[PDB]
Amino acid sequence: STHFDVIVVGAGSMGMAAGYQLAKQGVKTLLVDAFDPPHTNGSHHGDTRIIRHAYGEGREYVPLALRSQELWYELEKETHHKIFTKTGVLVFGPKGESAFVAETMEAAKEHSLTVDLLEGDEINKRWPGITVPENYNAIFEPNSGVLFSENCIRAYRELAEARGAKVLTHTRVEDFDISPDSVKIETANGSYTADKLIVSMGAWNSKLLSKLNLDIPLQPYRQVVGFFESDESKYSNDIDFPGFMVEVPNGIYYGFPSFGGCGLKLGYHTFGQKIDPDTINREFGVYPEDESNLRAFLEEYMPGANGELKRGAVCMYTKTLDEHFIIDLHPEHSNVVIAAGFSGHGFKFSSGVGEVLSQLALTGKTEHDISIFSINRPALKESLQ
Ligand SMILES: *Cc1cc2c(cc1C)nc1c(=O)[nH]c(=O)nc-1n2C[C@H](O)[C@H](O)[C@H](O)COP(=O)(O)OP(=O)(O)OC[C@H]1O[C@@H](n2cnc3c(N)ncnc32)[C@H](O)[C@@H]1O
Ligand SMILES: O=C(O)c1ccco1
Ligand SMILES: O=C(O)c1ccco1
Ligand SMILES: [Cl-]
Repeated sequence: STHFDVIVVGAGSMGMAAGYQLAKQGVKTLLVDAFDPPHTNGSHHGDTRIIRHAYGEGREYVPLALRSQELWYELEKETHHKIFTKTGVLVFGPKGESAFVAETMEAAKEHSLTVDLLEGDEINKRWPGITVPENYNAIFEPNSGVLFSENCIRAYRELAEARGAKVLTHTRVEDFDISPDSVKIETANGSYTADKLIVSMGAWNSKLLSKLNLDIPLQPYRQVVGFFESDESKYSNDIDFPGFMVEVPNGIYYGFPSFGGCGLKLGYHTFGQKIDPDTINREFGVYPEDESNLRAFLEEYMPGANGELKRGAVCMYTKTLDEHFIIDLHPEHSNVVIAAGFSGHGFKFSSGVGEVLSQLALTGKTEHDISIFSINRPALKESLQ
């Protein structure tokens, strides 16, 4: 018997940030999650996430990255949980052979971002522990870094709840009923109604958006990361080893310096198993490539960070065909907002996306330029049932 102003379905990276933005404004909000965020069944665990500003996926993401960075610094001031460490982010690849490195460089120039350009042995000399061929070049962004993602979600949740937001946990939304003047969700624990709906179900958007009459190609991928015993005199955040995202002939890899001796963390970005979020095997090591694809990179490029595997994690990316996000109103329902398809690179923007989703839910518009995330764009291949 409790109506809400806004209901957020999926209180993860995007939904919890939206919940915080709504609650801060006195908007009566209900967030419903299938688990209890932060958790290890979605796309936000594994402890850390890179935030970059010079953006290799496209210079058009820069304003949102800069606003998100500002919001993360604000969050750091509002909570006792650790939010951000300014490790800097190193991007490298073979000279003239990486579109990712080239666009990162162009984005930095176009937006006057502070970066260092170096190549070959200059890279190996600046950061003991990295061994790249002499024909590699790099761009280092000193002022970007690493986010503690589970801490971010935990902090937004605590702040939102303190302002009155309600979070209904361990409750899966199974269906939606949308009318011109209201929205309704159905769950085994009861049905709830509101004036507006934000849908941010992560990998499950690939299975449940059909309940909103949407047909959009979305593919969930199983993406693992491993933490390795490393030479702390080289790979520790305390000696300024950077976060990194790099392109080599067989793909893109990313990693993090060892924090408090946890070991260097590495992931392989361009390969993952196609999976379903309800049947994915979340145990690290069940496929031999989980660990072998990581050591193939380490033994060649960061040889002193290739010791015993200390910890592994299994997480999911949800890709669109063009690998750009979907942030927009439902084409048939202005009272429904969709946040989907973050394609393995959305966490850094979650603070800014929370702001955008709040604006879309409350006003049907946003001050942010989100045209490239349109649900009606040709490359997405969206349609109705
Ligand atoms: C997995 C991964 C992702 C990743 C990364 C490394 C790995 C291994 N590294 C990144 C990085 O360094 N920098 C960055 O910017 N992004 C990086 N990513 C991607 C990023 O983590 C994802 O893009 C982001 O987390 C996506 O957020 P989203 O909010 O879409 O997904 P979520 O956090 O999983 O939250 C979804 C929530 O919805 C709930 N849910 C699902 N179904 C239901 C139903 N039916 N009812 C209610 N709730 C539902 C989930 O339980 C979850 O909490
Ligand atoms: O394989 C993919 O990456 C995919 C399929 C549909 C959307 O993305
Ligand atoms: O910055 C990103 O988007 C990232 C780093 C590692 C994986 O994704
Ligand atoms: Cl994703």
